[PDB]
Amino acid sequence: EVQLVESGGGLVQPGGSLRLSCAASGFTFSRYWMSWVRQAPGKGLVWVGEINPDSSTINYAPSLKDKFTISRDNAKNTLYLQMNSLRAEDTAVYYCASLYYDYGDAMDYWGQGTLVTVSSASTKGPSVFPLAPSGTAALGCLVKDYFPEPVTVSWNSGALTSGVHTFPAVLQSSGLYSLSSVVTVPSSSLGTQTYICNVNHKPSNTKVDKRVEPA
Amino acid sequence: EIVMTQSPATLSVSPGERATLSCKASQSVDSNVAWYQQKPGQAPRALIYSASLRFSGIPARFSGSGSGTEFTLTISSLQSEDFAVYYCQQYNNYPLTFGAGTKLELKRTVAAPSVFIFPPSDEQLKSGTASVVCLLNNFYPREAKVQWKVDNALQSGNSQESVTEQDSKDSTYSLSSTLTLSKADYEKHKVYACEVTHQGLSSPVTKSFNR
Amino acid sequence: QCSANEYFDSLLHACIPCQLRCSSATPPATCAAYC
Ligand SMILES: [Cu+2]
Ligand SMILES: [Cu+2]
Repeated sequence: EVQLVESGGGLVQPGGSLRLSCAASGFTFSRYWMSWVRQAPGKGLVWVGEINPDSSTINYAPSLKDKFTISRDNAKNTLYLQMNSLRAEDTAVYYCASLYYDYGDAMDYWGQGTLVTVSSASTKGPSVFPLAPSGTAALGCLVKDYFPEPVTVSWNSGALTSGVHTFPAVLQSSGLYSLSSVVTVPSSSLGTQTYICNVNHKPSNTKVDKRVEPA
Repeated sequence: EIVMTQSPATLSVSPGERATLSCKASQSVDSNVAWYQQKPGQAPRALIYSASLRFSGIPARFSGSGSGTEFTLTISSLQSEDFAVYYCQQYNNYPLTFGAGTKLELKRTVAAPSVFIFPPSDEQLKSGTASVVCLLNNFYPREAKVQWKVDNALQSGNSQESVTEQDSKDSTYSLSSTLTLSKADYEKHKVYACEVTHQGLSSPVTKSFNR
Repeated sequence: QCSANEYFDSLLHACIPCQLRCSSATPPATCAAYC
């Protein structure tokens, strides 16, 4: 299985540095070109650079010139991206692709992508608040005030996915994110059934299982 | 750098029909334009590399063409799995510059929204904040107009709204507003409401609540 | 390097045959001798 697992990459303040790893296992990593590409939250793609098989010809991007150093350790079949003097305008998800033309067909393999958020705002975990119910009723579960992204909300640990609609996060005037997760349930299934929203935030390393029931 | 301009930014179309995108270039890049598809969450997926040459595993319905500065991508017949974003790229002059983006949506029969309004949690009040939520579920098309009215007083500039992507089954959207207010500014008023407007509704439907 | 029947695609960074571009209406310049 061609795989491009990308480790490293988290949160840093303006001016910091950061190294990213793109381990490749499943194809001849040492024989093809490798490239990096970033994509800011909810925005288009943005090329970065490529690198020759034997590191004999590196190509960066002007706007990011002198900012990102690219290297590759063919022995460990992995592609590195050294980041320097970052800024909140550098925040984006970083993929590591690879395009070649062997076997007479054009191929392409992209990694999972790891997020790098640049900002001085200190980490913070979300604050959970329940949305009360009221022939169909609807409850909810608010996730307000957290930074950085993302958070993963669930409902009954997976025993309730039909009708769930979890809206994307939104940056508030306080630089904080706040999303909401709501599920539509029968109006009668209330005093009988129990609904919980188990939230998770890996940055702050938090987890909140709030119960939702009417008054 | 070279500018690749993609039009239309959003194309509404139903399965079976065709789709013809456009990717205009700042300067002649010759037959050196690629095409990529990316879906929410997944990395990009290449489609065309030499303007018309497809990748492996790419169906034949995907057809690229164009040379010089005017490029296009035709999708002879749309399947469910083909409704996603489509970018273009040039590689005739470093840096490789991408396109703006053309996102397809699955066009479907209209459907009015289900409106709900949630007063602020009594635990949010202990913190010092107040957030009134108004929910619009299972509605198509995307265009909708949500308003707040604190005692018949149309609010403005203090309410954010975020929407979901098209459902895997319904192909329907879901919107949620958020009137954020202070503690006392909320406790000072009684009648909050959410006026929802949609072509699927005969008249603007509203649902209120006291404090 | 590539052959007289191949061109070098800078994206794939590899030699691509001209036979793939002969079905086109605007192949590269070097494929005129092939197609
Ligand atoms: Cu729903
Ligand atoms: Cu330029």
